[PDB]
Amino acid sequence: EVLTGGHSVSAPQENRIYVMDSVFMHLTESRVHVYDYTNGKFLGMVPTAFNGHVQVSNDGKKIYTMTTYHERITRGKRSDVVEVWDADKLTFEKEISLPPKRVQGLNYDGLFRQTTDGKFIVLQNASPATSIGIVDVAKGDYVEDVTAAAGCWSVIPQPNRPRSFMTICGDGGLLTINLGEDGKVASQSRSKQMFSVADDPIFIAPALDKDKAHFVSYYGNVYSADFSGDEVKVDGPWSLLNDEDKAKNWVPGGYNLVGLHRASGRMYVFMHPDGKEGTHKFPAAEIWVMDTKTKQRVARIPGRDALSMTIDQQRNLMLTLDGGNVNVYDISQPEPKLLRTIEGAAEASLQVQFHPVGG
Amino acid sequence: EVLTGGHSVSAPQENRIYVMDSVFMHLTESRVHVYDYTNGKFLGMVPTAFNGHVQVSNDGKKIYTMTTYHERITRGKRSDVVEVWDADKLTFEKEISLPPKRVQGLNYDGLFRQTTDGKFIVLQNASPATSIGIVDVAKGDYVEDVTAAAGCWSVIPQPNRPRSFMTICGDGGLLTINLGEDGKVASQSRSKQMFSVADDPIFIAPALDKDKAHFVSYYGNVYSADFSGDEVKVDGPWSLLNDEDKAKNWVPGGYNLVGLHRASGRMYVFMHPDGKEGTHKFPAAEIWVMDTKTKQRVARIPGRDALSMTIDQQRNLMLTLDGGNVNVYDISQPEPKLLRTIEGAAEASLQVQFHPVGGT
Amino acid sequence: EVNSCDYWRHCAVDGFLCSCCGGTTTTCPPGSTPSPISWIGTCHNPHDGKDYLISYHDCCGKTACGRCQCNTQTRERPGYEFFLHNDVNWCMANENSTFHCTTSVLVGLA
Amino acid sequence: EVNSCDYWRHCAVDGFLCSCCGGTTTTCPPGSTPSPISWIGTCHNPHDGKDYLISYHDCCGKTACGRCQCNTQTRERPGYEFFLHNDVNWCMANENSTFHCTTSVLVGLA
Ligand SMILES: NCc1ccccc1
Ligand SMILES: NCc1ccccc1
Repeated sequence: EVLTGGHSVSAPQENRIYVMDSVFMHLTESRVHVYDYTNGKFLGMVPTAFNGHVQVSNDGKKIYTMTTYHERITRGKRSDVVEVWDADKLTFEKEISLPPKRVQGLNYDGLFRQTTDGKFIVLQNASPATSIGIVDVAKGDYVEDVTAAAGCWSVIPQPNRPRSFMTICGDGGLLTINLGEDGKVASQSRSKQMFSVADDPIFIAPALDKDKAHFVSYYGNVYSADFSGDEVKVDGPWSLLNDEDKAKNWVPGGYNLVGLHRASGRMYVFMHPDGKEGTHKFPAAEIWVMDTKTKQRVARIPGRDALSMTIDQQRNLMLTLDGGNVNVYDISQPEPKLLRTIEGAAEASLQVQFHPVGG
Repeated sequence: EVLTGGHSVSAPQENRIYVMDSVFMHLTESRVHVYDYTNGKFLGMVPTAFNGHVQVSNDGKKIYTMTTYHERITRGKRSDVVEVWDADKLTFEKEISLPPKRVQGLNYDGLFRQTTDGKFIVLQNASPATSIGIVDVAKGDYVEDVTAAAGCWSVIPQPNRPRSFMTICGDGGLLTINLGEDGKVASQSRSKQMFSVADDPIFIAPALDKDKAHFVSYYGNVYSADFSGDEVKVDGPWSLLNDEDKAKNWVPGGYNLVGLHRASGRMYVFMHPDGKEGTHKFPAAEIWVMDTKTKQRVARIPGRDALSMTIDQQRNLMLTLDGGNVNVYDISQPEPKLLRTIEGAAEASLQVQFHPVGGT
Repeated sequence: EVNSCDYWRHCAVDGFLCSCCGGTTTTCPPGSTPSPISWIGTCHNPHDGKDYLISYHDCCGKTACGRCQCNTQTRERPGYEFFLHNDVNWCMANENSTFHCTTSVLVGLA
Repeated sequence: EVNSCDYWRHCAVDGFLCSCCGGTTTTCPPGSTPSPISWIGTCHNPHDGKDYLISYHDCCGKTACGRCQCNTQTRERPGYEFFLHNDVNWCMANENSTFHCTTSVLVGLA
């Protein structure tokens, strides 16, 4: 027998999910674990050094990571980078230099995103002054630094435009940035105030439709941003809660805590009872399934202590994640059906993502 | 209130031990954990990147680490280094560049040592060809590559000479290297064959006296190298085992698995029953205490699944370590007495060491 | 008492308590460097019945301490209220941003 | 099984089985590089009753797989019989020496 390398991932792209393991106890050795959701098989991994972030290219061909190095890890010169990796070979291809201010923090989706057309990576900076950085993937260059986003946080791509995204600002409104084909800001706009920052803070995680996004609040309200036109129209609140729910102090909690099934308008939210100040990152007692058209709950199932989720539109799937284990649900019908649990997928993960299949 | 840094370790040096945590599950973030052995308090730590090794300077002032960096961890140019850290401030002082062949492997004491006079660090290389590297600490230089030690492994300092050490070779003998004041090889000699590599392989960990070293074998024999005279005199085997021991197939097992209490001549050894091919790294069912003069066992106590140990001659102590927990023993009398266990001292450690006290 | 996550002044710690890491509530363990910036918490002191502002500075430049991990969230808010937010590394602007442990520094009355 | 430490070919593995890591017993997981050097084990095949030489090549250049850790020591010897020794990183001479997982490659009859 002869040992060989150079092999590709053994399962098709459509089976693959990406569990971003922060390895917080040893955060300099964070990594992405690649799994087959159909059978729980471990397929491979990508090392991501200190507090890596990850996404897969919208065309499915590449994995992008964002990380920080130092010459001697705990001393020496800093290098913040985006790396491009081949998706099938799980090999490093290209390093893209960033200014030394990429966000270091827990793995919310909105810290490391891309334009709908896949041509630009859009990432959150904090120095601690905030701005949004734009990376031209084809050129392998950092091309724009959106200082207009100072005092805002996180990136919500608009799926109905090729190079547009929104961010949540300290005024309780949204800033929309439209990039040109060079990755430089082509235009921008600011919405009216959507929520009260002080009185009803929202979770940053969007329940994202093709032309609108919904947000849930610490107190269980729902806000919306409709971007079917060039100007974003905002509304809310409506409550997730009926009177019975209020009696037991149900509120949302988690990290990447919501999701939207676009074909049905169903919104999925992690909830727990006995909510009070300081419980907004508690594990889910339940998942609630909301009809966003009627603004009413349709179903509720056990939460399995999950903290983060993600949705695959075309296969009608939801993954949930409790930090270590990934649950796979069929959401083709209003009540999610649990298909399997992948145990020990990570030591400390708050983010799982599907391989894109939409092109 | 105001947050401040620049502080020194809170407990005095004589209270300190160093638990080398490989963190094998995340081997690029190995580190040294500093503990107070008297009360189990965590005192601080030194980061040691990929598969760090550690020792304390003989004079007790500095911590030496050895590690490997790459520019991008899993890609880019390699830098193998020794680092000098201040012991009381646990701060980095100096990097000494090594050629990119320092031994990467589990933390046996003999892979990273120093001459008795403290002037030179003596480390094992493997490229995979083996050689011994010499570092001049004061100068911050890599002084020479002892390629004469090809086919040998590990470093056993001779405590009765300022800059001499031995290594165990594939011929079943010992090579002795004597350095000049510049750290270069001044002379060398080879012993007669001490043990059969095929029929009675020894564990590399010495039970080290001032002028001799004892070694235990896979089958429970003991060998000796005496370096009191001009050249090394070797002998053995004698058996650790009586008839009852043999009938139950007791043999040694572990990693840093032996120690010598020099004032008494007591040797400490991890043992387990039902020994056979493949059990030489099994956790200790017991610790046996042997009198090396009478060649008799004088005590046997539960092993607490220990794998590695170390002895302090100055306070008459033995530490043992099971991978995660450190047991502290009083060995001032033939039967060791367990004082305490420090739980959760490491995730994956096979080496603990005391901060040196005295020892001139 | 101070090494517990429910010690009153640790009400918005996301990290390892420095007091378990060879430091104290207001001092970095040896060889780790204080952050000049921090997230801020408002914590109730149940012993005098008053609310205090606590500044959660990190100690930086050494790898994760690993001891006394807490994830408490009283009055913590998302990144659009950035200095109330604890899911970011407050070592981010240090010479070395590697996160070691978190301190809980009393600033004064809220 | 092959993912068990008790599988006959794995008799001198100190490491993570590559077959649990997106590879197989004789292929590195994607993006990890085979070592040209290895330690060697002599393992008994209980099916045909014959002893075989197994070459334990590491896969390198990625961080620790973490799955299917084994520490089996049949016929393993210390570093003075260097190529029979498994307490060293057999990735030591690769372009990147970071250890990912261990393969168990059948060489032939002992
Ligand atoms: N809140 C401390 C921390 C450190 C690193 C990443 C996230 C959070
Ligand atoms: N092949 C066993 C191994 C790998 C890395 C480090 C030590 C030992």
